[PDB]
This record gives sequence, C-alpha cells and structure tokens, in this order.
Amino acid sequence: SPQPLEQIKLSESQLSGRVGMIEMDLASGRTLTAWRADERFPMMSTFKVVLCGAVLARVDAGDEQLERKIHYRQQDLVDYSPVSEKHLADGMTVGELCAAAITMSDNSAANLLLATVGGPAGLTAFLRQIGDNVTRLDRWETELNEALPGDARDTTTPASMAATLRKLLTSQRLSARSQRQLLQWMVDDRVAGPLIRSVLPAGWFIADRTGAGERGARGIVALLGPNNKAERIVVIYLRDTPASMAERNQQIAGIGAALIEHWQR
Ligand SMILES: OC[C@H]1O[C@H](O[C@H]2[C@H](O)[C@@H](O)[C@H](OCCCCCCC3CCCCC3)O[C@@H]2CO)[C@H](O)[C@@H](O)[C@@H]1O
Repeated sequence: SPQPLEQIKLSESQLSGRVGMIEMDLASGRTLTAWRADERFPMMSTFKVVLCGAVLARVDAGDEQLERKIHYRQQDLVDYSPVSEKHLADGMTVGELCAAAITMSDNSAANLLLATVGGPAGLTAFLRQIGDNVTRLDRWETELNEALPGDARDTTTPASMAATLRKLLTSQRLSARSQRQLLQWMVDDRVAGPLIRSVLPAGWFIADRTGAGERGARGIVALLGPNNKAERIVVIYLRDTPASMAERNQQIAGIGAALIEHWQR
C-alpha cells in the first residue's frame, strides 16, 4: 500500500467521490493526517457515538440512569430495529438502547435515545456545549441518511468529529465510568468490528462505529493502534460516489492498510 495521503487520493479517483479523513493521537489530539478535514460529510449512524455521549452526560448529572427501562410501542419503530423490535412487551433499558444503537446500529434505539436528549436540536446544543461549533443533527432516523448533494443537514467534518470523539472519551467532561462505558460500546460493535478484526494483523486494536447512507455515503469512526492499544482516532467519510458498497468498503479498508503499513509518523 502507498502512503496514507496517496491512498486517499487514489480512493477519490477510483470512486469518483469525496473522501474526508483524519488520523489523530487519542491521548494528545495531535493531528497526523488530514484530508478534506474541514469539509462537511453526512454522519449517518456515526452520530450514535455522540448521542450516547449526551446520554452519559445526563447520567453523570443525575438526570438519567442507564438502568431506566423505557417502554415503547410498535408505531415508534423505524426501519432496521434488530434489537428493539424484540422488546415491545418488556421494554429496554437506556443502557441497552445505547448498546443496540452503537453495537447493532438499531435505528429505533437511536430515535428513542434522541428523544431523551431533546431531539436533533438537543443533541446539537450538547455539541455546542462541548465546544463543537460545526457538527449538526437536524433529522431523525432514517431521514438523516439522505445525503443530498450540498445539504448541510446532519453533517460533521472529519476534524470536528475526531475532536468531539476525543473530548467524549478522554477529556473528563464525562465521568470515568461514563468514558469507560462509551469506549466499551465501540469495542463491542457487532456490525463491522468482528469483520475488521478478521483482516487486521495480529496486535491491532479496533473499536468503531460505522454508517451508510445514499449517493454512496459511507463512514467509520474508529480507534486503532498496534500493541493492542487504542492509539489513534481514525475518521473516514465518503460521499457522492456511485460505487458498490463492496468497493466503498474496500477503499476504506485500503486507507486502513496504508495506515498500518506506514504507522510511524
Ligand atoms: O506489514 C504490516 C502487515 O501487512 C499485512 O497486513 C495487511 C492485512 O493483511 C490486510 O488485511 C489489511 O487490510 C486493511 C484492513 C483494514 C480494515 C479496517 C480499517 C478501519 C480502521 C480505522 C478506521 C478506518 C478504517 O492491511 C494490512 C496492511 O497491508 C500483513 O498481512 C501482516 O502480516 C503485516 O503485519
């Protein structure tokens, strides 16, 4: 694989799409690679990590409990509810909802949690309160994945999202237990985590949340590093490409390969 920046370029030329990428040291925030890092991309289900950070902030303040059971109705469900459709009789705890959103990309779970933080406006306000003046959520699942060309709704930038993820995981805005919980949910991703491990060399840590939307939109927010350590945040978004899902996944993986082959920078 070529140098990371060269691979990113090659991915744009092969997808005919825009890639946005950042690579950041988790502990310090040092930016190592940046490509279109101030350009907007749809978040898609990557927003679920920020969502759960807002839930955890409420827990830390005594305004929420991860134990609290929420009962909901079949008419509350939206497209793709693998966990939540199973619990119309017995409900789900707030923490179970978080786990379903982050580890399964359960859309109804995400909407249920969005309701608890004041909807898209409430989550956007939380972002502003942690110093992210760029990321915005405007819609609910699943309309937030529409990815209309040039539409600013439901977008982040790679730089914003990486900084925000670092703030949630490490800045002591959240309690120690809450930071640990958010991290564990990402470690526990079932959508992409196990597949990614199957193709990572021995020794490489992964935690992640992915997203997918229209017009080729695809993304991942990840922690990655050698020696079984979450050394770096890696944020990659794709938009406005007609390519197959397989090829979009391959190109994201190829950027990962470039990082692994050229890690010491
Ligand atoms: O010399 C470095 C390594 O080179 C290869 O490893 C390959 C591996 O065989 C391949 O499967 C992976 O694909 C990349 C898979 C990455 C998928 C997830 C990436 C995510 C992570 C962070 C967010 C962005 C994308 O590349 C590496 C590097 O070439 C060798 O197989 C391995 O023995 C050796 O240790």
